[PDB]
Amino acid sequence: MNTPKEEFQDWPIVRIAAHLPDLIVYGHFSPERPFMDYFDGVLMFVDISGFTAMTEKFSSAMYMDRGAEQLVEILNYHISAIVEKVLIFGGDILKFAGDALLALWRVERKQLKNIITVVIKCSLEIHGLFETQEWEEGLDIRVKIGLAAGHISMLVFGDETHSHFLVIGQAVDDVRLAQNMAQMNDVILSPNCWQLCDRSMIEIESVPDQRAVKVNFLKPPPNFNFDEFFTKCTTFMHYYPSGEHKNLLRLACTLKPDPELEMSLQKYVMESILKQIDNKQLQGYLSELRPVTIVFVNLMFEDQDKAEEIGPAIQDAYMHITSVLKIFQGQINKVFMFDKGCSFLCVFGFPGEKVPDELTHALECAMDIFDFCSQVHKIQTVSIGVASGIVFCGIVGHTVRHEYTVIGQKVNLAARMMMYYPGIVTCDSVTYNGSNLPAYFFKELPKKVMKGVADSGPLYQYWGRTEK
Ligand SMILES: COc1cccc(C(=O)c2nonc2N)c1
Repeated sequence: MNTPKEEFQDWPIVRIAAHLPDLIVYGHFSPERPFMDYFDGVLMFVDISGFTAMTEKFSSAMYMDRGAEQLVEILNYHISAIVEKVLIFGGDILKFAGDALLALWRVERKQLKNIITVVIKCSLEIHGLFETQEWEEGLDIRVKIGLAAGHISMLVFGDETHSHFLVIGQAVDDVRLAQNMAQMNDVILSPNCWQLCDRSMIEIESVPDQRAVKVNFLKPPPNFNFDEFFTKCTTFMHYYPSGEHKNLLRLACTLKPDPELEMSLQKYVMESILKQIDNKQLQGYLSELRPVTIVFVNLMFEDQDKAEEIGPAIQDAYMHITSVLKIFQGQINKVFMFDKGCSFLCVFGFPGEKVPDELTHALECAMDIFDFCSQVHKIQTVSIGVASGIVFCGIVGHTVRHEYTVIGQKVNLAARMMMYYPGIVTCDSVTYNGSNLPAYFFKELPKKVMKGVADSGPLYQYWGRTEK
């Protein structure tokens, strides 16, 4: 008999798995919401703000009507190469945002030392991709890498139809802190990472007024062979593609249909993405430069360093946020958590869900969320930034590992507003002027110099309907 080869690998469940890390795809969790788990690992945070700051050049008349299509293509060309490096070095890409990606090497405590060496090597090869790279006089095509290691907590929250996850705790805080100390082409180790690493492998230098360190060189011992060392390390990597599947970037490419598993995985993915995965919408429909309103919610916790406390609080906030967003087809695009603020990137006017009075509604929703979350047990401070304008939307990453992402000056502004004006609902000039609302509903704010924002315009507090 004949033996036709090639297993079919293009099932809906595989296409869904592209939008999720192995932490979720291979997770098998209890139904309780919230769900918490605890483990150890090495984290890599790759600052990609250098080439995602491109959103400005692609809004120009020079791109004719194809700014969004050109932007997604060039971003994915560069980001795909970073993803391949992380995946071949055995990492799990957790999440993408406009300005970063976060990757995880989950391992037993005894193996943290050797895995740090692997992740340092990966980081240096990432930098190597961008050595002679630019556009239109501008080698702003470089990255900044922060590494951390130690205890990691995972939180899964949601309802019967939607799920979200976060990694939290000190190593998570550390990796953000490490990456914001980095200059272009740097690899910064968190203080705990430096304490746990194989110091014989690396030459470091001090970071002024910091216990975190900069990797100058990976200079291994005389008898060292990285390839043999990496093969030993794969003993500890549960899902490293191997044997018959050594040619694949992810074991998740081999997932077979399983309705119970697919029911669980689909809850993490937006319905319009599922429509495209089901071949019920054109594959290019979601790449667009689209007017939206960003509602960026930040929740700060009473006891920030307690996972068992913050998980229920985030679940409670989430149940309210989701009910409020449903009323106006608002969507949670991302949830992120670092300086023990949990932040929800909410979007009004995504593709196929654009309501007319987007501005008035975004403000009313912001105030509703603000009032409710302010009364949630263990939530110390709620802060909400509201900004409106043209943003890039699209699926960003590699064919085998990608996520729908929103990128733009208005996303960065709403993020900055919630941090620089804590404890209140703020909005930009577009929102204020557009809203069908009387001027005494607002308070014109002092101008603050905010990181990455230049010419923010006048900013306002949404005070609400009454003096109170
Ligand atoms: C702000 O840019 C990012 C990019 C990738 C991940 C995060 C995150 O904060 C987390 N992702 O999962 N848990 C988190 N915490 C943030």
